[PDB]
Amino acid sequence: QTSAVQQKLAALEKSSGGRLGVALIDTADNTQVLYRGDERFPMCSTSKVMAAAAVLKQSETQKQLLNQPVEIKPADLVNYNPIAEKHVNGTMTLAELSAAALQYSDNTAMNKLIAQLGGPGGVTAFARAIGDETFRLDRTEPTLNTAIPGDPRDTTTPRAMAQTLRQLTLGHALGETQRAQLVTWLKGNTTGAASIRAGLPTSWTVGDKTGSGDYGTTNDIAVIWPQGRAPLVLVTYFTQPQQNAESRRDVLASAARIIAEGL
Ligand SMILES: O=C(Nc1cccc(-c2nnn[nH]2)c1)c1cc(-n2cccn2)cc(C(F)(F)F)c1
Ligand SMILES: O=C(Nc1cccc(-c2nnn[nH]2)c1)c1cc(-n2cccn2)cc(C(F)(F)F)c1
Repeated sequence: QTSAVQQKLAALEKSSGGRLGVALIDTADNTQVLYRGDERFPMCSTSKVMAAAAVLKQSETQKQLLNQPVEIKPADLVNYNPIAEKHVNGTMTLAELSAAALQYSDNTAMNKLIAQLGGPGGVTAFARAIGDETFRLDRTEPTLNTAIPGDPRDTTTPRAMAQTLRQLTLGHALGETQRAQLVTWLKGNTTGAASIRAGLPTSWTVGDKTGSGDYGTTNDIAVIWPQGRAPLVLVTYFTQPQQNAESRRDVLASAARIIAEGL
């Protein structure tokens, strides 16, 4: 069956020229709305949530882990390092790296999280341990954002990412304090006001992680507390066939607006 919401999302997609993937979980009734929900999309920096969450899980058996220093050397800086470049020839704690990766989208900070987990496969191993059989992280920053059509590397599906984000932020994949920490970090994101948030009523509260890359890839994953109802989890992924395409945060906002109007 195709719903009215799905027809609206298909119209939005057709007007955009690209490929749009949406998954909503409404935690009041556990129902789901999907559009291309089982197709693969490049995650880009939305993968930083899984990396930070994997380090939070390690912290549950090491009370001092988030205070642990990690060396930032000049050779470690990559292509987008707004926080890490202030700490070159110094250190950042795993908490500081997590906050930088999530709230500022710092790519050097992400690379330190991946290294703490033993490489991209250590992030995938955590995803499997929390029931996500779809997520895969194959590369470090910045090349995990190449976003080449048909490339399986560094991809997931909307359905899988929405289920995982629900389990991490609202369910019991993390201990209570760690889940609260992840929620606090997401709610303090600096990069999201033009993406999912821009399609939602202003009274609703959002925590989110954005991503973008080549092929005009533009992504956002969010946990949403709407006024007067239980939380929603929403993933909006978008990628374009035209390699030099501009990113389209407004398409993510428009998908969120359609979803909100359908509730
Ligand atoms: O910094 C970024 N992108 C980046 C960084 C370094 C190199 C290149 C690149 N390499 N080759 N060509 N461009 C691109 C970047 C982009 C966006 N964004 C643009 C459109 C939609 N979202 C948002 C953010 C932020 F959320 F963090 F704020 C960072
Ligand atoms: O690293 C990147 N982008 C980035 C960096 C930091 C934060 C964010 C972000 N966060 N939230 N939204 N965007 C995005 C990035 C971007 C591009 N690119 C090419 C055309 C447009 N883009 C290519 C590459 C790669 F060639 F190396 F693969 C990496």
